[PDB]
Amino acid sequence: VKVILECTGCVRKSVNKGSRGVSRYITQKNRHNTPSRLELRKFCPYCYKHT
Amino acid sequence: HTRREDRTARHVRIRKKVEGTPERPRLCVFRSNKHLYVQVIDDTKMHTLAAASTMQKAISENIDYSAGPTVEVAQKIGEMIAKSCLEKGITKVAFDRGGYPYHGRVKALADAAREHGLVF
Amino acid sequence: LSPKRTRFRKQHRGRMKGISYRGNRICFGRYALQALEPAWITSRQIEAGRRAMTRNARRGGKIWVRIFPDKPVTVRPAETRMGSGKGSPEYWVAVVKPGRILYEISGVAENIARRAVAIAASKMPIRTQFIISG
Amino acid sequence: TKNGRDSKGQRLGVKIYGDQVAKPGAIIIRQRGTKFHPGKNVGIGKDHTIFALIDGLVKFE
Amino acid sequence: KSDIHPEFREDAKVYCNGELVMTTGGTQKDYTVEVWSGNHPFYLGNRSALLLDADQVEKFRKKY
Amino acid sequence: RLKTNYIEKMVPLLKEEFSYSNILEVPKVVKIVVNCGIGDASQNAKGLDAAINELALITGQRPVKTKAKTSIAGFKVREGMTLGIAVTLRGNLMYSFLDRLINLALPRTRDFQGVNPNSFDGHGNYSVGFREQSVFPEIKPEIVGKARGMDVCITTTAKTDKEAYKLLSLMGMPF
RNA sequence: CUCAGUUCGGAUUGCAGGCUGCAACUCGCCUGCAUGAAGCCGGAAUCGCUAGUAAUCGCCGGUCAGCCAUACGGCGGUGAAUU
RNA sequence: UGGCCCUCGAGUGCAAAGGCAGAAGGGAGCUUGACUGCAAGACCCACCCGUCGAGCAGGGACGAAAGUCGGCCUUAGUGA
RNA sequence: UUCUGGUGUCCUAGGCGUAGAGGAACCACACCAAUCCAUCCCGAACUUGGUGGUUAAACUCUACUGCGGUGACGAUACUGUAGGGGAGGUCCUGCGGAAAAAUAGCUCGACGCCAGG
Repeated sequence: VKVILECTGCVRKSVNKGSRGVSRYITQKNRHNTPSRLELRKFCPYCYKHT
Repeated sequence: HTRREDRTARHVRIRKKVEGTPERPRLCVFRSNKHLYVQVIDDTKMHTLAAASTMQKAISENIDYSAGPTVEVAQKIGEMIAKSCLEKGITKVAFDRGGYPYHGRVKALADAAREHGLVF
Repeated sequence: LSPKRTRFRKQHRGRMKGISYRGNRICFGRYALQALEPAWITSRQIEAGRRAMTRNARRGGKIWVRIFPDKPVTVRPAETRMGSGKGSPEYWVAVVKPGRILYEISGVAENIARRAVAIAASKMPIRTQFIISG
Repeated sequence: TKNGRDSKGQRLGVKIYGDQVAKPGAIIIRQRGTKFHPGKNVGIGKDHTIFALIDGLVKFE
Repeated sequence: KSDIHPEFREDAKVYCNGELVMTTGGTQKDYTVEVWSGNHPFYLGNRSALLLDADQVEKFRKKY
Repeated sequence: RLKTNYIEKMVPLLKEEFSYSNILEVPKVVKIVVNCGIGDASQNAKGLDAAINELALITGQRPVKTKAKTSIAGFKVREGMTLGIAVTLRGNLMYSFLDRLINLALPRTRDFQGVNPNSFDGHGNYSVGFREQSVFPEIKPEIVGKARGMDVCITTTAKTDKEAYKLLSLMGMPF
């Protein structure tokens, strides 16, 4: 089916240095849910970027 | 097919990735059944810089009845190859395994080369 | 006559050049029919010359057809002329340049091969002669 | 009723010939596959194109 | 490797029905063995069969 | 124990029979390899388990289900399917199972042919094959009602006209 | 044995015999060993029988040197159900 | 499945071409660089476009390191 | 200061095969066991620790042109300009450049670094 879908982090609406939600374009997920370790979020080390 | 051609093919496989530079020489090893060999060579001028062998350390500590390459003489020749190029101007080096897989006496040979502060 | 398998269905033309230095020699047979004139020879004239000299020998000896066409000529129909749609199963064509041996014959005496090769040269759009195996 | 007219327009080829002054980042060879393998002081690209790393002439051997 | 391979025992007692015992290494400890190759009728089985059983005339004379 | 019987008596008469000049030029058996040719083992799951347990008790070690080299139409064969279950045993197990071919195959065969001078004759490196004894007497035999394939390929070092046939002749292989 | 293709069933084949008769191969019977096929009560249909009958178990004769007879012609034994 | 011979004729998600033999082909381990902010200089060049890229910082993946990684052997898979 | 053997680089790429030699030293196979390690099974491969004999396999050196690779000169096709012929296909001249294939040959590589004896 090849659904396009966004990965997203953990939201954390805060007053840090540009702290905001980070979503990333990704594809192929017609399977079990795959959190990949896409990183360099607004918080600079990151893991398990969900959906 | 044979073992020697397998070692030479593995060494040519390694030689594609690692290259001797005038800043960083390359030291290659040869673990023959009687002797080790180690060569700090510089590829961009095509000559050796600091070579040692079991025929160098074997003045004091060797037993030719035993299987010549042991882990202890790899510790010793990594010791002398670690202190033989340190007195020449060789600090930052690019080690390759000499066609032989890394889990063996080349563990303690490489770490013994690290023991005298060589940037590995 | 016609090749069984074709690597490509339609194939465009190509222009004649000088004396063919390769196919000028005599391999088999004693007598030959050397062509002095560069043009096309279809498989139809090869059937005509082959029946002509086989039935002009008619008792003994064997002829040798040297050339094979190996290229098609697409004739467009009368459909008011714009496209090269289908002309591939139409007549095949052999390129012949000067020097090239077209026919050979063996097992035949002198003047019976002169009339055999010379009569079968009248079934052909290009001037030729007969050559002895020197 | 023709089944044709499917041209492509794409271009490639040797950009900088031998014994010619190169630039850092100058694309020497645009090629399909590897007709020209990367020697020294060059780099191979994402689509196997050969660019120069330093200044100077280019050679073939 | 451990944990996958079957127990390759060294003491494998090969027992014959003719009161002969020889030692082999294998899986089981005991092996009750029939016609095994030492003192097998491969010299006499081809002597008794295909070599001597065929008769048609001496069978005929034993009834007259 | 037949390797000790292999060392001192049947090596020097091959040394002087071919008239060599050095010891290591005399050939020796290198490895044997068994396969179980099966066309249906993904479906017959307990036949593949029968190959694992039963064929692992046939040979010395556990056998390997063999993935398909290619996929041929007509059969039920895809790229990577179990087509036979093989094992490669070597060392003293090699002598132990050519020993078990002397003991378990030579007197217990219904046929009496043995080694053949008209089979396994010519090779680049001489290999001897047998299609015999689908179950060894260590396994309770009447459960498996299928005559499954089993081939035991012996390997040698020799490249001659005589030496492998004399090699099996000096061991327990009459005919 | 007490549920099996079985100590059911006996076909087919091999070896060895005997008898009759000038003669047993095509084409006789029978003995001794060997094998142990199909067949787990039978579709559609279809037949016999109202009592010593049906079913079932043997015995004899004829023709005949011997037999293809499991047939035919008889004779007893046990012996029903239903109308 | 075993052995010899020819040594690149096989293969690369798919069309062909150019490539690629101790591989860019097949397998195994760990994996998410199928990142962020960029970028000297080039090719192509009506414009719009499109392609490659040394090198720097952050934060990492593999490896023991050297180094490599800003998707796929490349060219198609798209729309101002 | 030659051989020995790790190492490369230029390469006409130097290989197959037939022959002879080497175990003082070196390199390489072979036997024994498995602790790190390991093979979708096997210590076959890889690793560790030893008996330590051979050249048998494998490496190295010296010959051969039988294959293989390379490859001429002269010629000749072609072609750039300047022209000519033919109805066409197409051919011929002046000057310049100049093949390919085949053949005669060439080739069983050549230069450097470091550690022994």
